[PDB]
Amino acid sequence: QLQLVETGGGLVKPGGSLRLSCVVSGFTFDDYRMAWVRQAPGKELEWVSSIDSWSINTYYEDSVKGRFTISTDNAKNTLYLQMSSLKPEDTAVYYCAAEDRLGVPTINAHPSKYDYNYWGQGTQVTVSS
Amino acid sequence: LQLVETGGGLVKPGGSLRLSCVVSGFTFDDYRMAWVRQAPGKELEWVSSIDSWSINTYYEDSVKGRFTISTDNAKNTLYLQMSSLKPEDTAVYYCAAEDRLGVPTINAHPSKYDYNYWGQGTQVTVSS
Amino acid sequence: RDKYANFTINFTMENQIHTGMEYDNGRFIGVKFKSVTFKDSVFKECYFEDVTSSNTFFRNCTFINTVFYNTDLFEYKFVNSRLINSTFLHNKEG
Amino acid sequence: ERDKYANFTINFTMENQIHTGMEYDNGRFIGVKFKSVTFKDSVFKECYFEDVTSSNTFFRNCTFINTVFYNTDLFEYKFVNSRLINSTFLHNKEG
Amino acid sequence: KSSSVLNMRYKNDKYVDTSGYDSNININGDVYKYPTNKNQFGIYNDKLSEVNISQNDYIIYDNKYKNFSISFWVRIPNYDNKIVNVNNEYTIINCMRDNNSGWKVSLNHNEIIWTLQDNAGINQKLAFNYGNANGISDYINKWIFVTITNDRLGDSKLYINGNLIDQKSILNLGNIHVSDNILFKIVNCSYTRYIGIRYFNIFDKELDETEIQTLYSNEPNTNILKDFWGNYLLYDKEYYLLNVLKPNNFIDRRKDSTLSINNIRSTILLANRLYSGIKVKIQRVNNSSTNDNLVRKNDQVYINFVASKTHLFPLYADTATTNKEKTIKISSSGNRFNQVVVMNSVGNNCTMNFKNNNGNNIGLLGFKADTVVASTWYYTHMRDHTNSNGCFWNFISEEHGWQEK
Amino acid sequence: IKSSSVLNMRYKNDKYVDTSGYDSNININGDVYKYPTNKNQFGIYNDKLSEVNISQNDYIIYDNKYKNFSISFWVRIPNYDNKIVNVNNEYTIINCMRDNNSGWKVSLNHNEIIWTLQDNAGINQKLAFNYGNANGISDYINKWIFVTITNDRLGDSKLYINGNLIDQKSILNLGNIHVSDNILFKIVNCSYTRYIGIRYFNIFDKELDETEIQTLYSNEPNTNILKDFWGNYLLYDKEYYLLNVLKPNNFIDRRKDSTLSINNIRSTILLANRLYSGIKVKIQRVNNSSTNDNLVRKNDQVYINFVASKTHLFPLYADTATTNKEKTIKISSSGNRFNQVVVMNSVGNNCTMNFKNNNGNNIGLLGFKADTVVASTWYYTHMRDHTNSNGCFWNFISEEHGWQEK
Ligand SMILES: *[C@@H]1O[C@H](CO)[C@@H](O[C@@H]2O[C@H](CO)[C@@H](O)[C@H](O)[C@H]2NC(C)=O)[C@H](O)[C@H]1NC(C)=O
Ligand SMILES: *[C@@H]1O[C@H](CO)[C@@H](O[C@@H]2O[C@H](CO)[C@@H](O)[C@H](O)[C@H]2NC(C)=O)[C@H](O)[C@H]1NC(C)=O
Ligand SMILES: CC(=O)N[C@H]1[C@H]([C@H](O)[C@H](O)CO)O[C@](O)(C(=O)O)C[C@@H]1O
Ligand SMILES: CC(=O)N[C@H]1[C@H]([C@H](O)[C@H](O)CO)O[C@](O)(C(=O)O)C[C@@H]1O
Ligand SMILES: *[C@@H]1O[C@H](CO)[C@@H](O)[C@H](O)[C@H]1NC(C)=O
Ligand SMILES: *[C@@H]1O[C@H](CO)[C@@H](O)[C@H](O)[C@H]1NC(C)=O
Ligand SMILES: *[C@@H]1O[C@H](CO)[C@@H](O)[C@H](O)[C@H]1NC(C)=O
Ligand SMILES: *[C@@H]1O[C@H](CO)[C@@H](O)[C@H](O)[C@H]1NC(C)=O
Repeated sequence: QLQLVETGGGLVKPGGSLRLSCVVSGFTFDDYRMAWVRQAPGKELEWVSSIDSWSINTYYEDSVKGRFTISTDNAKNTLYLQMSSLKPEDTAVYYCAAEDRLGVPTINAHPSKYDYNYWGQGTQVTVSS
Repeated sequence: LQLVETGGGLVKPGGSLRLSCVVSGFTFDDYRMAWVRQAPGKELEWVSSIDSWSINTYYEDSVKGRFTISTDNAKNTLYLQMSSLKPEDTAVYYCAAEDRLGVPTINAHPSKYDYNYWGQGTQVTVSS
Repeated sequence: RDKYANFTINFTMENQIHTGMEYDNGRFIGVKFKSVTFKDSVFKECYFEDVTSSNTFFRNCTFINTVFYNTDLFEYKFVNSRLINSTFLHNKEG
Repeated sequence: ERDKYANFTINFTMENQIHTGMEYDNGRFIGVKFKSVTFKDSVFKECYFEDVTSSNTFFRNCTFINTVFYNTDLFEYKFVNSRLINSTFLHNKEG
Repeated sequence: KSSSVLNMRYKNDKYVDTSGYDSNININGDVYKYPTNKNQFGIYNDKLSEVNISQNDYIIYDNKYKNFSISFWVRIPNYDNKIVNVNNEYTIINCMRDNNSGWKVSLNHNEIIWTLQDNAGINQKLAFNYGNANGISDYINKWIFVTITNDRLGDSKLYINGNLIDQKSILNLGNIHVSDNILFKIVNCSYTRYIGIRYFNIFDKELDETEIQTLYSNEPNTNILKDFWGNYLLYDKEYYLLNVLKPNNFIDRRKDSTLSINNIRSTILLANRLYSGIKVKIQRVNNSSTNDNLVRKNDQVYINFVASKTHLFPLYADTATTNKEKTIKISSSGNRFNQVVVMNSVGNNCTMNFKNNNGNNIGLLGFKADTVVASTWYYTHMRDHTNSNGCFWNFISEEHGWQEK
Repeated sequence: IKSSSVLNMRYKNDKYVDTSGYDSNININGDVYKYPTNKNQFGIYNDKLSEVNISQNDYIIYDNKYKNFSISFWVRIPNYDNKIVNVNNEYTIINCMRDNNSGWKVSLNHNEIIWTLQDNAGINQKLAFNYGNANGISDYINKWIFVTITNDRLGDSKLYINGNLIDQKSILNLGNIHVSDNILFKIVNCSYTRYIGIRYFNIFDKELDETEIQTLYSNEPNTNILKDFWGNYLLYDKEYYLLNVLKPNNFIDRRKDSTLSINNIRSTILLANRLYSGIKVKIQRVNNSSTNDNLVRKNDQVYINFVASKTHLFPLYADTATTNKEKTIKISSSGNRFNQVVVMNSVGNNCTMNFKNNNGNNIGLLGFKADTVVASTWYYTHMRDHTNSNGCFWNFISEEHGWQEK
């Protein structure tokens, strides 16, 4: 029943705001650190943001900090990424990912598949005038 | 190569305690044994020493008569019988082992390197 | 008859017919078999891993204590062969 | 074509620096804390490191020859695409 | 002059008293001796198998007020958790006279019992029921440290593995006269079984928590690593792996040569399977014939994945990545990649430090997400972090004392 | 004495000559090694042509029945890995017997030195010394050993090792000995490839007494020059491992706080302790007057440098910033010597290092307390008669080919 499904990605004008939603099934957010990771057109994966929910802690890629805002809702078991002030280079496929909390809590900037327990399918986010 | 102390507690002026230090890894044949005190605020202060091979025990001027150092015939347990305890005695007490083959100096204010092995320490409190 | 032992093959084998061999503690890791045949051979305590095959067969062969891990060496590739204490693990089924 | 430096002793914090195409000969780094320092395309010949802590510090495409690292935290992940020839790590700052 | 009045130790093919009070120790029948540690002995009940200590008259307890303590380690297999499932108290250590005066160590289903009785028949019993394994058991088929202290003006205290778990007053007990003989013998067990005993000590004082914990820490050689059961860790022995932080998980191989940890253990009723996952073997780097098979602190070793009985592949840290943590990989080629492993321990938990031959640290064996990795993180988070125990491993040997089908 | 010397092999002017005055000829054939620091020491091998032949003068060739005579020399025998030499085979090193094997012979076996004396009739007599495998530290293996042999024709033949009598059989039954014209230093009939070191070969025409043998043992190597572990001359600008005489089973290691530990137990290959463990030091001249050579002498003022790597030396100094009487020895990472010097001195093969202030004040001999290498003045008044006296004595071990450990 383990699954992550992302929605909300689309095309918004530069300086816009989007709300990505990763609906997860099979696990609770108390047992797993959640993360948003972006993949550019042909470039290597780039970690965007992470959240520890058991204690509210958030982590943002230096560029992302202040603009985006990661959140969770054990309420509806849904992970959120509230985008805002979108810039052109934020155009990519945005996957949500779940990492076992009990493992080494490092945050690799350019992760591979083994950096997370579970990955999603990915929603496209294009930003062009 | 370990020392573990016990026997410390809380007492009144004039009481008595018996501190013991159990050793693992060596016997008292190759090491001189020592008690060293640390009272709050002051630096480490040597209390007593014993040579097992010989009948030579050493004390400091301030404790001679009230404190007695001892070893067993197994040569692996160190004792300090403390009597007529004064409030100035209140301190953490460590058992220590010096290599007998080294320079036989006894500094009153020793650092870590004055002895091969130090214990964990046991608290001795003299309270009214 | 011809005994080879304590060996490891990591390369492609193409268009070969090996007859009358006695492999002992052989290793076939990452091998791609293309039109290869083994006849009257003995595999003694051998090990296969990441082996893809095509037009490959083991005719009149005997396997003892051999492990096949992550292989496509399915049942039909063993013609008139004995498999003694030989195990297949995590086949390349899909 | 590397800028050479030799028989130098360094004993101070180094912050926010990129050193590219350098050749340190018989250099000493004693009691140095590295902070966001990157060595690129450099060669370390008969160099010495002692009591070194590092943060966000890397050695990318570097060569080390007859270099000793004593009491450092310069673990493996700090050496990217680098080759160590007869370079030894002794009494690391952990493990 | 020590507090130790009896210490049962091994020398030159028999057990002797090393205390100094010269009690005699005799073996009758078939008593098993552990090769790796001959201080440990096994007694059976399907044949003649006993150990008898003839106490020196000087140390035989016959007072009303003299404090005394007893210590030992016991190993109790269940075999299947079925044959042992019977409610019946059976003796393993007897120091009681004809009038049942003295003391007794007895067992029951997942239970250890201490009994102390005086000359008038007044007794007190302390017990510890560790029960059936719920996940991982810290007792079943493991070495358990038992300590009993007796203050004649207070309580009798029972410690397991250094922790006080039972106490009851013995103020109502008068003169206690123990037996002249201490008999190690499984008596009145309804099934066939064996029991392990080691490091039997009698002291003429009430041990405090510090002394008990010291015995617990130091009685097995701290320099030698332990296995899951609490025996010495051995070279060239097949072991399953257990991660202390992930007891309900086992390690499995992937087709890419990586090691996974996202495999849930099956249960037998409430008891995780131990004999699941990959097997490993520890190999000496620098081997002499003078060297034994014991794995010690700071030993440089190789960890080999066991593909089959006769096929071993070196496990290495795959450094060819941009990540700080490096995935552990099986080397199908046999190449060791100029790497070595340093062994160490904290208590019964083992650590494995992957290093380069040049002395460079790669990391302690742990996990990240679902993969076994080597990480330098652990170096600075060994104790007080939630994830600290991710670098602690147990080595599980498949043994007759723990069976699962 | 010298009145009794009828043959003395000494190095002079590019070769080996006889300084006795009886004019015996000495010839080198093939590849004979000459020790650079003491060219009186030479090494013969068996893998190529390598021998020394002494053609004795007609006057000194032994041809009597009643004339007492002595032979003296030093031999150095390496065991290498300690395995290759483990073979029961008596091989000869010094041959002074004619076609009919009349004369004398010095031969070697595994950890054994054998002396043989054979008469004209064919009657022989042998003495031997077996020093055995190293149990801890060996005083013989790969070291210079002083061999003396006295022969009283009306009594016993005695073999001395390092001035101490170890074997004496009688030679009364031997008649006339007509020794060879030649004394051949050559390794003959050895199972394995090896080399052997010889120095200070002397023949005397009397029975030397213990006093004369001890005079030779004491005076033959220069008493003014310090000795290393192997018994060679102690050198400047040479890397040495340390050995404490009182603690032979321990070696010195570096601590992160720049102190030196002595609580490290030496590993063992079989029984033998590892010699190539721990820190390395180098002795440096403080007054480099240039003209002076690399030999360390008594009362020399030196610096002791710790070797971090081949090209990275750091001063060792005494840390006088404490209230303790003894001062910890520390490594100076800055290169500061802290206004200190070291005075070298010696008792036999054992070396002393006195750390002193430049103002002339004593800081102390290099010793140990508890687990730390220190400088202490205590030794000054307890250098001979005390359980702990030998704590201030050190040996310098040079990593060489003749002692292999892996
Ligand atoms: C670093 O200093 C060393 C001395 O320790 C220099 O090596 C010397 O080089 C000069 C000139 O080439 C020679 O005359 C000396 O004999 C050398 N001394 C030794 C001990 O090797 C070295 O060259 C200096 N580094 C550079 C290249 O500037
Ligand atoms: C920096 O990178 C370049 C590119 O790999 C390296 O140059 C190669 O080095 C290897 C080993 O010396 C040689 O086989 C090739 O001939 C080199 N190729 C080129 C393009 O020159 C160089 O080694 C690296 N430098 C450092 C300091 O590590
Ligand atoms: C004390 C004890 O009873 N040891 C038993 C051992 C150990 O259980 C095993 O070797 C390692 O734990 O196994 C036996 O030899 C066996 O195979 O039947 C029985 C023996 O009695
Ligand atoms: C007497 C003698 O032959 N000495 C040898 C020396 C050492 O003096 C040796 O270790 C002594 O035991 O080493 C050599 O010079 C060398 O390896 O280059 C060969 C030389 O043959
Ligand atoms: C393979 O290796 C094993 C391990 O030593 C050896 O016993 C055997 O003889 C080898 N097989 C052959 C025939 O090469
Ligand atoms: C593949 O096999 C060959 C022959 O046994 C061997 O030389 C090579 O190292 C192996 N692996 C690699 C590195 O390709
Ligand atoms: C094969 O396995 C069986 C099953 O127990 C066993 O009896 C036998 O030892 C094995 N035979 C071979 C070929 O090794
Ligand atoms: C480097 O190491 C090699 C062997 O690994 C050794 O022979 C030599 O002393 C060292 N020097 C160089 C630069 O080769």
